[PDB]
Amino acid sequence: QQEIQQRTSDMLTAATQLVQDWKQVETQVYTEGT
Amino acid sequence: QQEIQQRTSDMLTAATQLVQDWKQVETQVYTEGT
Amino acid sequence: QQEIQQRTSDMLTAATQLVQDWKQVETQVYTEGT
Amino acid sequence: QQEIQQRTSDMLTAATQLVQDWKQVETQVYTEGT
Amino acid sequence: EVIDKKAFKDMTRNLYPLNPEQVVKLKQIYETSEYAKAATPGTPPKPTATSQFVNLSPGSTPPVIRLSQGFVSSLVFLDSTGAPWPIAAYDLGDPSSFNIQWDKTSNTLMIQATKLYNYGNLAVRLRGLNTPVMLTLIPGQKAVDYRVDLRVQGYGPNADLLLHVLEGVPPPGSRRLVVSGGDARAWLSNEKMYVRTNLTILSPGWLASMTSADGTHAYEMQKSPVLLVSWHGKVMQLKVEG
Amino acid sequence: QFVNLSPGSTPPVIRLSQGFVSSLVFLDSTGAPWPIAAYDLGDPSSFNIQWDKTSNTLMIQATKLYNYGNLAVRLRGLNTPVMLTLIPGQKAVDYRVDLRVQG
Amino acid sequence: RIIYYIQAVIPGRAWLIGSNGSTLTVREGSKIPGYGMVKLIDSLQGRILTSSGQVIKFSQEDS
Amino acid sequence: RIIYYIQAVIPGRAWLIGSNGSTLTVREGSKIPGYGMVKLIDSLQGRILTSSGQVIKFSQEDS
Amino acid sequence: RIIYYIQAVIPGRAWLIGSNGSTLTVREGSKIPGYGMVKLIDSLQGRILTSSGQVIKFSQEDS
Amino acid sequence: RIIYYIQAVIPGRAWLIGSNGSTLTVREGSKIPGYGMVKLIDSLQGRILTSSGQVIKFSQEDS
Repeated sequence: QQEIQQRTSDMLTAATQLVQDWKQVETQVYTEGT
Repeated sequence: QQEIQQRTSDMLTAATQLVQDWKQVETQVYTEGT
Repeated sequence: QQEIQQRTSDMLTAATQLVQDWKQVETQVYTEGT
Repeated sequence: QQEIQQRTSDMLTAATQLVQDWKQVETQVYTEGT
Repeated sequence: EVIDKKAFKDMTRNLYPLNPEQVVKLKQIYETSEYAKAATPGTPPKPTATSQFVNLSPGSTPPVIRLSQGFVSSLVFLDSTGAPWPIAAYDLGDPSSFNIQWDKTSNTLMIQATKLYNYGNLAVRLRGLNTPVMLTLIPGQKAVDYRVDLRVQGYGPNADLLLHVLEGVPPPGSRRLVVSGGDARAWLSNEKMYVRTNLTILSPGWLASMTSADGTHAYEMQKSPVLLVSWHGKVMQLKVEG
Repeated sequence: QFVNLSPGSTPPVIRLSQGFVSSLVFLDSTGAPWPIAAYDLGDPSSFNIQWDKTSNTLMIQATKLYNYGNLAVRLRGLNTPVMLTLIPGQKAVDYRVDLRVQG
Repeated sequence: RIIYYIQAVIPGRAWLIGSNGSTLTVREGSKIPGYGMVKLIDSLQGRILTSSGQVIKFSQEDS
Repeated sequence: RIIYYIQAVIPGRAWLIGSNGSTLTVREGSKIPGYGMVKLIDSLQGRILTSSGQVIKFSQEDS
Repeated sequence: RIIYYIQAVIPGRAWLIGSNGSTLTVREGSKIPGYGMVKLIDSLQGRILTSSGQVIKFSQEDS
Repeated sequence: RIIYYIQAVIPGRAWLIGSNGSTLTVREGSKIPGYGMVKLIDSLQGRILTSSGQVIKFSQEDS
């Protein structure tokens, strides 16, 4: 049952990545013309 | 029986993170237009 | 038995921090507009 | 008996701090405006 | 093949070590500690504002001012006629314990004390007076002076109720009355009662009347238990009692 | 609420919400706006007071959670100061305080 | 009878509003006109105890 | 009988205001007319003993 | 009668707009004519319980 | 009978365009007049079931 850490290690950074990508919210912009 | 401290340690760093968030609060912004 | 000394130490540190917060008092501000 | 010198030292430190406070006396100030 | 499922579950546990219920209760004890560290020392003082007529006698006692911890006290100088009288000069003992924001030509002073139980004195010189004025002040009482109106025995260089009852301020020493079928607030103070409503009275005749900008009616009236009121073609009788 | 300027009158109080705008306005007997001349505040860290220098409204937020404060305002036509006090953290946030004055 | 509503409540002091509009403040040891002796003031839960057997609370519109 | 209330109070000195607007400051051993002497002047809790046994405190309204 | 739709829902308060046009905001303990006493408020799922048992919800077409 | 076509389909929300020219965005649980009730939403393959057994899709030659 020593294989648990191996699936733990493979998934962890992938788990840690998309949260910041989910935290990636960007501002609105506004443009005019003349 | 000794799994408390490792459960405690990361919980404190998690607790230290959130206690910063509720502590700080930014100001307002007053706008004037013409 | 040393937990008494430990709790005394960190309670002392927290108490010093909060009484440092207690002794702060700032000054008034006056604003004049025309 | 052997703890007297320990109980003297904390009694020494704050009292030495204490004698500065009643030594501190500031000066009179004056404001003139028309 | 459920090894990945167990790994996903326990890595969710390791990613988020806190229960959401624990998050809620940690927030609860957080603001509880905030309330504890924002608690008040003892019972709070009573906020009071006072007026006082000062004494220029060479044997009288100078007045004593209660000082609040950090809260501004406004001390306003007026003469015998109550006209404004700005101060030529001012000086305070122990400048660290108190704050001053003094406008250049006002007859007012704003004072913010800093230390908890240390008392001091203040001396001013008036603009139209040779005589200087000295007060004393102690902090940390159970009554805190928001505004002290000081009046000078000497003379300075310089020497209504209908509005109040239309705005909604009853006269002092007045009581309410019971009116049958009428939307009138009635105050009886000095045997000439004041009536506040939206109606136009018809029978006894107004002695003094005010009609507002919004359109309410205030009348003065002698004591009589029966009135006749006309309202837009309707006629009725009102009983006023107590 | 009406502001009573009697010497023994009880000063007004304002319930506050942290991080939220409190709208303090001043009104006279006719209902005209009375412009604000000058003001003074102790403990400026707890309260941010945006104020246009010729306006008559105050849009103030409170920084702390359970720290009551006071406020002083002197008007254009009045030699008498107006003092108020405010307390944060209540069960009803005063979204608007219309201070009706006597004069 | 004049009914008061809780407006401002701190530890120690409390503020009520009279039925005629006369708002006021009170503490633990004081005499309330129209209700007698002020029994207890709680900073939490919005409860004021009286010697008249009355627990003054917030208004329903003020809550 | 002019009634005195406490206007100001420190350890040692005390300040009293009577009914007519007169005010004065009292030490421990002092002559107060109508009341005699002062036995205790408790700076805490706003309580003052008199030689007649009378307990001088603040006003109820001005407390 | 007069029909209320939820517009703002949070844990602790709820904003309800009547079919008459006016609106109100409520807590757990508040009295609403036409429904009685609020029993429970659920922040998710749009569920608010009454003394009459009627579940206050969003509008059916407006959700 | 107005023929409804699928305009935009995501999990949660659905945009269905009728043959009358009007389209509607609806949630999962909503009663469609003239077709009945949509019980499930399948984002794959653009299939929407109704309570009267019919299936809303895109157009055969306009999709």
